[PDB]
Amino acid sequence: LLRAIPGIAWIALLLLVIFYVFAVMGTKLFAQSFPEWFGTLGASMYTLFQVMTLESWSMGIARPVIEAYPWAWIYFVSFILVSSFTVLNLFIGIIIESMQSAHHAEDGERTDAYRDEVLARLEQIDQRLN
Amino acid sequence: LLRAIPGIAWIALLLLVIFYVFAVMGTKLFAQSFPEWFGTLGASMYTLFQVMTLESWSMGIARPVIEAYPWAWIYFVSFILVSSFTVLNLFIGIIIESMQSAHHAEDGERTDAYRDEVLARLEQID
Amino acid sequence: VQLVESGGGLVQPGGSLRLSCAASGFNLYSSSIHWVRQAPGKGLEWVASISPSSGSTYYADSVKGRFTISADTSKNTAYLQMNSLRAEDTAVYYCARTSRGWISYGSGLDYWGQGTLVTVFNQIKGPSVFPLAPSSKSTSGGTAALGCLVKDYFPEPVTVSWNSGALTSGVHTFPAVLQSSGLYSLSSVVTVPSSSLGTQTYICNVNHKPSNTKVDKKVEP
Amino acid sequence: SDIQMTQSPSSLSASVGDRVTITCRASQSVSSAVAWYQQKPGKAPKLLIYSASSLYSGVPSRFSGSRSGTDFTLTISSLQPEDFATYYCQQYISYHEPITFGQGTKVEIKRTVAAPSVFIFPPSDSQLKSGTASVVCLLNNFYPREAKVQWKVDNALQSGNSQESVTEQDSKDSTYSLSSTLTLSKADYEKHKVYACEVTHQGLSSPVTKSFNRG
Repeated sequence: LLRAIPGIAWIALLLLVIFYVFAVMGTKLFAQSFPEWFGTLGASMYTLFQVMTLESWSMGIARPVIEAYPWAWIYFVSFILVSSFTVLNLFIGIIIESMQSAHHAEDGERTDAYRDEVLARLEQIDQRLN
Repeated sequence: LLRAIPGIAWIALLLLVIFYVFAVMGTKLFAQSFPEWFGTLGASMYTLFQVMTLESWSMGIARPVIEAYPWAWIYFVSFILVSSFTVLNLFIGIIIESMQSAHHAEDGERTDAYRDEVLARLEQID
Repeated sequence: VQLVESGGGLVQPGGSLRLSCAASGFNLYSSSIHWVRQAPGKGLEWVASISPSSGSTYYADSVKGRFTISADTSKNTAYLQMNSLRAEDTAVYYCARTSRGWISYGSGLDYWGQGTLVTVFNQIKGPSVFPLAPSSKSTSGGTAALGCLVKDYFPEPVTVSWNSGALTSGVHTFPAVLQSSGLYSLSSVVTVPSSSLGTQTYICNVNHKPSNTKVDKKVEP
Repeated sequence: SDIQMTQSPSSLSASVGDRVTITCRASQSVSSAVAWYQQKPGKAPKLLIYSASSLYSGVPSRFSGSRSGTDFTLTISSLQPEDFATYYCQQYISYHEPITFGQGTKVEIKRTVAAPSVFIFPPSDSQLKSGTASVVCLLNNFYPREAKVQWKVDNALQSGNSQESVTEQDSKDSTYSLSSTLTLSKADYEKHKVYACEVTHQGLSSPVTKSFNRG
């Protein structure tokens, strides 16, 4: 539970600075054509918020990328590519730490058992003789 | 199976940004002499593509590095160095996760055993 | 809240009128105002949009550069100079805020501006007094109708009255039809008894303030 | 980008209390941020539906808008006193290149199928004196709007020498007036004697035609 807690924090930080990168990436070379929302790195948060809000308003910018930077198909695929690669693993990573706990515990539960049945079998003999 | 899946993704990302580095590395100090294909970081993809295509055309540039940037022996050894360091480990890493499964399973297989022989040695005493 | 809509009027081509829009009961400085024209018998046409906190030079292709819209935050005041009219842009224009600021909708039209009618084409007209009375065989024992006609009108509007407006029932003022020459044209008539024709006097009163032309003409067989 | 909010239908005549749906078709991927508004004649815009679901503070519940990707549709089930209305969409970017509002949907109140009262208006000598001549055929208190204007000069039909105009439904009779003026050169006025017009409408079970001879 608390073990995996730190794991996501560093990953989200990777993701945070993955943002800082893609913000530094996007802003510079996507502005001057449609520079209302591509001046500041803030636009990447917007871009997040955009994606959170299922933008389809960069569809506009995508029409503008078809007019201005068709490469942006990549630099839209990029935001999509970067997000999934990030968010899944941070989740999977935790799925794993979630799935990793119980298997030990299952064996942990079975751990105490075999010895008990043995610790049982041992004193079980001590009556038919003593 | 699905555990190791993420492993390669982060490694390839290391490799991706290892590219971004070696691209930032190559481009800056390999251009102005032969700057047709060393202006943009794109040239590193080209460089990949080059290596994928068994370049031996940077042999030219290597003759030009012997003329212009003999350091490029490093900055060729670099692309080679970075690639192997990356690709092997992503593979080894998986070899390991492959080899890690059975070694544990072997004990898993032996796990069911000792209890059986016990579960046997328990009803045996009656 | 209140939207200040002024600076309308009639003009000739090549002319440049500045359509003013002043902020009342809303901080425009954070808000954003858009302009959209309603041609007679046609819907809206999203002209432009703008301080929009950031200085959004936003205007439709229809008047792309031909018009330039802006605003003075310091006075809580905005403007729209539709130059280069063409007469194509001759339509009643109303400016309003679909603002993405703090005070207006953000989703759409927060409110509607009073709107000022701009007529961009120049002559002087409405000289026609054409009475349309029924034939000698007007429906006897039934209802018969008669009225004047005002042809070669330019521009709209045309103020009409029947017996100096004294009779309202039956009166119907035809819509303005723009004739080939470039003059609007319509008419008006009203139903009345045939017995009321030869007895009661009926004279349609007409007024056109632009040409300031006054006309009242009677009706009879 | 580009947007073309194709609103339907063209003429929408209906009875009060009935349920009516105003549909509009999106060209490209128009999002949830759809707007529709309705205004009386010579009256200010009234934003009807915000974010394609949100009624503006004070907007009655009587009407509602639905979204189906490309298809965006508004609907009202109970005729409010504002029965006679118009309907046009509005397609937005949060802040981007494309701006568009709807091509408009005329929302008419369908009344009784009334026999349209018809009369003739021949040109006056006084009118003709100037060298311009016009014959008008009267069509007042009409229902429905669908009617056929057909003029015959000396029993011979003409083309291009007429302008057609149509009033709104009466304040009392709920019946509309239609203005049709046949107009040609003074020479033509003298060149023909028999002046007649054929009016075609549902109210005209037997279509009626009135005539006049020159002089």
